[PDB]
Amino acid sequence: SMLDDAKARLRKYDIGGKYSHLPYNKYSVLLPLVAKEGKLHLLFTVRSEKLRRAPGEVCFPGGKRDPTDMDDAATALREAQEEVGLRPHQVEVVCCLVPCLIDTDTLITPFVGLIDHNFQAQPNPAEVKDVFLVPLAYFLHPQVHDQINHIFEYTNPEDGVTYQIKGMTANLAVLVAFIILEKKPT
Ligand SMILES: O=C1CC=CN1c1ccccc1-c1ccc(F)cc1
Repeated sequence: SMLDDAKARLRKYDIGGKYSHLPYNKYSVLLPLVAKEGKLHLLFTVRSEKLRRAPGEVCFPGGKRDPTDMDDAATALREAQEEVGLRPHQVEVVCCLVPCLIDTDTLITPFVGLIDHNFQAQPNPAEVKDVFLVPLAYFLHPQVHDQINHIFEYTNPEDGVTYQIKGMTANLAVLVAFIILEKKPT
Protein backbone atom coordinates (compact mmCIF):
# COMPACT_ATOMS: atom_id res chain seq x y z
CA SER A 1 0.00 0.00 0.00
CA MET A 2 0.93 3.74 -0.21
CA LEU A 3 1.59 3.95 3.54
CA ASP A 4 3.41 0.63 3.78
CA ASP A 5 5.56 1.62 0.81
CA ALA A 6 6.46 4.99 2.50
CA LYS A 7 7.50 3.38 5.80
CA ALA A 8 9.54 0.69 3.96
CA ARG A 9 11.42 3.43 2.01
CA LEU A 10 11.99 5.56 5.12
CA ARG A 11 13.43 2.65 7.14
CA LYS A 12 16.33 2.36 4.68
CA TYR A 13 17.56 5.82 5.73
CA ASP A 14 17.13 5.36 9.52
CA ILE A 15 20.34 6.19 11.35
CA GLY A 16 18.66 5.28 14.70
CA GLY A 17 20.53 6.41 17.87
CA LYS A 18 24.02 6.45 16.34
CA TYR A 19 24.57 10.26 16.99
CA SER A 20 22.17 10.66 19.94
CA HIS A 21 24.66 10.53 22.94
CA LEU A 22 27.11 13.12 21.59
CA PRO A 23 27.52 16.10 23.96
CA TYR A 24 25.64 18.76 22.06
CA ASN A 25 22.85 21.26 22.84
CA LYS A 26 20.05 18.91 21.61
CA TYR A 27 16.81 19.72 19.67
CA SER A 28 14.43 17.41 17.83
CA VAL A 29 11.90 18.04 15.01
CA LEU A 30 8.98 15.97 13.85
CA LEU A 31 8.36 15.67 10.11
CA PRO A 32 4.63 14.75 10.17
CA LEU A 33 3.32 12.81 7.14
CA VAL A 34 -0.48 12.99 6.59
CA ALA A 35 -2.37 11.02 3.93
CA LYS A 36 -5.24 13.07 2.35
CA GLU A 37 -7.07 12.68 -0.95
CA GLY A 38 -4.99 9.72 -1.91
CA LYS A 39 -1.60 11.59 -1.60
CA LEU A 40 1.01 12.19 1.15
CA HIS A 41 1.42 15.68 2.66
CA LEU A 42 3.77 17.24 5.20
CA LEU A 43 2.46 19.31 8.07
CA PHE A 44 4.17 22.64 8.79
CA THR A 45 3.79 25.28 11.50
CA VAL A 46 4.13 29.03 11.35
CA ARG A 47 5.87 30.02 14.59
CA SER A 48 4.22 32.75 16.67
CA GLU A 49 5.80 36.25 16.45
CA LYS A 50 6.24 36.04 20.31
CA LEU A 51 8.96 33.36 20.33
CA ARG A 52 12.73 33.23 21.11
CA ARG A 53 13.81 31.22 18.05
CA ALA A 54 12.55 32.27 14.63
CA PRO A 55 9.39 34.38 15.09
CA GLY A 56 6.93 34.12 12.20
CA GLU A 57 8.99 31.44 10.34
CA VAL A 58 7.71 28.23 8.74
CA CYS A 59 9.13 25.29 10.75
CA PHE A 60 8.37 21.69 11.58
CA PRO A 61 7.01 21.03 15.10
CA GLY A 62 9.95 20.55 17.54
CA GLY A 63 12.15 22.12 20.18
CA LYS A 64 14.79 21.59 22.88
CA ARG A 65 15.26 18.32 24.68
CA ASP A 66 14.43 18.46 28.42
CA PRO A 67 15.23 16.15 31.29
CA THR A 68 11.92 14.35 31.15
CA ASP A 69 12.45 13.02 27.63
CA MET A 70 13.38 9.31 27.47
CA ASP A 71 15.09 9.84 24.10
CA ASP A 72 15.31 12.27 21.17
CA ALA A 73 12.04 10.94 19.60
CA ALA A 74 10.25 11.81 22.87
CA THR A 75 11.40 15.40 22.52
CA ALA A 76 9.83 15.65 19.06
CA LEU A 77 6.53 14.13 20.26
CA ARG A 78 6.34 16.31 23.42
CA GLU A 79 6.87 19.44 21.44
CA ALA A 80 4.40 18.42 18.70
CA GLN A 81 1.73 17.84 21.44
CA GLU A 82 2.39 21.29 22.95
CA GLU A 83 2.29 23.08 19.61
CA VAL A 84 -0.52 21.39 17.65
CA GLY A 85 -2.22 18.94 20.09
CA LEU A 86 -0.85 15.80 18.47
CA ARG A 87 -1.26 12.95 20.98
CA PRO A 88 1.00 9.83 21.22
CA HIS A 89 -1.55 7.38 19.98
CA GLN A 90 -1.92 9.58 16.84
CA VAL A 91 1.66 9.23 15.58
CA GLU A 92 3.93 6.34 14.60
CA VAL A 93 7.63 7.38 14.55
CA VAL A 94 9.07 5.49 11.56
CA CYS A 95 12.67 6.70 11.55
CA CYS A 96 15.39 9.05 12.50
CA LEU A 97 16.96 10.93 9.54
CA VAL A 98 20.42 12.52 9.29
CA PRO A 99 20.90 15.11 11.99
CA CYS A 100 21.64 18.75 11.31
CA LEU A 101 24.78 20.41 12.86
CA ILE A 102 24.53 24.11 13.65
CA ASP A 103 26.41 26.89 15.39
CA THR A 104 29.29 24.51 16.31
CA ASP A 105 27.56 23.30 19.49
CA THR A 106 23.99 22.20 18.49
CA LEU A 107 22.59 19.06 16.94
CA ILE A 108 19.00 18.90 15.60
CA THR A 109 17.64 15.41 15.13
CA PRO A 110 14.69 14.92 12.67
CA PHE A 111 12.14 12.11 13.05
CA VAL A 112 9.54 11.14 10.43
CA GLY A 113 6.08 10.38 11.90
CA LEU A 114 2.98 8.89 10.20
CA ILE A 115 -0.09 10.80 11.47
CA ASP A 116 -3.50 9.22 12.16
CA HIS A 117 -6.27 10.11 9.70
CA ASN A 118 -8.57 11.39 12.51
CA PHE A 119 -6.03 13.93 13.84
CA GLN A 120 -7.13 17.54 13.56
CA ALA A 121 -4.63 20.22 14.48
CA GLN A 122 -5.38 22.50 17.37
CA PRO A 123 -2.81 25.33 16.96
CA ASN A 124 -1.63 26.58 20.33
CA PRO A 125 -1.41 30.40 19.77
CA ALA A 126 1.41 30.87 22.38
CA GLU A 127 3.63 28.68 20.09
CA VAL A 128 2.15 28.67 16.60
CA LYS A 129 0.31 31.26 14.45
CA ASP A 130 -0.78 28.77 11.76
CA VAL A 131 -0.60 25.08 10.73
CA PHE A 132 -0.80 24.01 7.07
CA LEU A 133 -0.25 21.01 4.78
CA VAL A 134 1.84 20.80 1.63
CA PRO A 135 1.65 17.87 -0.78
CA LEU A 136 4.95 15.97 -0.63
CA ALA A 137 5.17 15.98 -4.47
CA TYR A 138 5.41 19.81 -4.44
CA PHE A 139 9.02 19.46 -3.22
CA LEU A 140 10.00 17.74 -6.48
CA HIS A 141 8.87 20.81 -8.51
CA PRO A 142 8.82 23.73 -6.14
CA GLN A 143 8.38 27.40 -7.00
CA VAL A 144 11.81 28.81 -6.19
CA HIS A 145 12.69 32.44 -5.44
CA ASP A 146 16.29 33.58 -4.92
CA GLN A 147 16.52 36.02 -1.96
CA ILE A 148 21.95 34.54 -2.44
CA ASN A 149 19.78 31.63 -1.13
CA HIS A 150 16.85 29.57 -2.48
CA ILE A 151 13.33 30.01 -1.00
CA PHE A 152 10.19 27.95 -1.83
CA GLU A 153 6.75 29.67 -2.24
CA TYR A 154 3.73 27.44 -1.78
CA THR A 155 0.21 28.71 -2.40
CA ASN A 156 -2.63 26.79 -0.79
CA PRO A 157 -5.35 26.28 -3.51
CA GLU A 158 -8.08 26.13 -0.81
CA ASP A 159 -7.61 29.80 0.07
CA GLY A 160 -4.79 31.40 -2.02
CA VAL A 161 -2.50 32.02 0.96
CA THR A 162 1.21 31.89 0.09
CA TYR A 163 3.82 30.51 2.51
CA GLN A 164 7.63 30.85 2.28
CA ILE A 165 9.58 27.74 3.22
CA LYS A 166 13.35 27.95 3.61
CA GLY A 167 16.51 26.75 5.29
CA MET A 168 16.68 23.47 7.21
CA THR A 169 12.90 23.12 6.91
CA ALA A 170 13.00 23.29 3.09
CA ASN A 171 15.98 21.01 2.95
CA LEU A 172 14.36 18.30 5.06
CA ALA A 173 11.12 18.50 3.05
CA VAL A 174 13.07 17.82 -0.16
CA LEU A 175 14.92 14.93 1.42
CA VAL A 176 11.69 13.23 2.57
CA ALA A 177 10.11 13.77 -0.90
CA PHE A 178 13.10 12.16 -2.64
CA ILE A 179 13.14 9.22 -0.24
CA ILE A 180 9.44 8.43 -0.60
CA LEU A 181 8.66 9.44 -4.21
CA GLU A 182 11.78 8.64 -6.30
CA LYS A 183 11.49 5.83 -8.83
CA LYS A 184 7.79 4.97 -8.59
CA PRO A 185 5.62 3.43 -11.33
CA THR A 186 2.50 5.45 -12.31
O1 LIG B 1 16.45 28.70 14.08
C1 LIG B 1 16.34 27.63 13.48
C2 LIG B 1 15.76 27.40 12.09
C3 LIG B 1 15.58 25.90 11.95
C4 LIG B 1 16.32 25.25 13.15
N1 LIG B 1 16.68 26.39 14.03
C5 LIG B 1 17.33 26.24 15.25
C6 LIG B 1 18.57 26.88 15.38
C7 LIG B 1 19.30 26.74 16.51
C8 LIG B 1 18.81 25.95 17.54
C9 LIG B 1 17.57 25.34 17.40
C10 LIG B 1 16.81 25.47 16.28
C11 LIG B 1 15.45 24.86 16.24
C12 LIG B 1 14.38 25.69 15.92
C13 LIG B 1 13.07 25.21 15.92
C14 LIG B 1 12.82 23.85 16.25
F1 LIG B 1 11.52 23.41 16.14
C15 LIG B 1 13.89 22.99 16.57
C16 LIG B 1 15.21 23.50 16.55
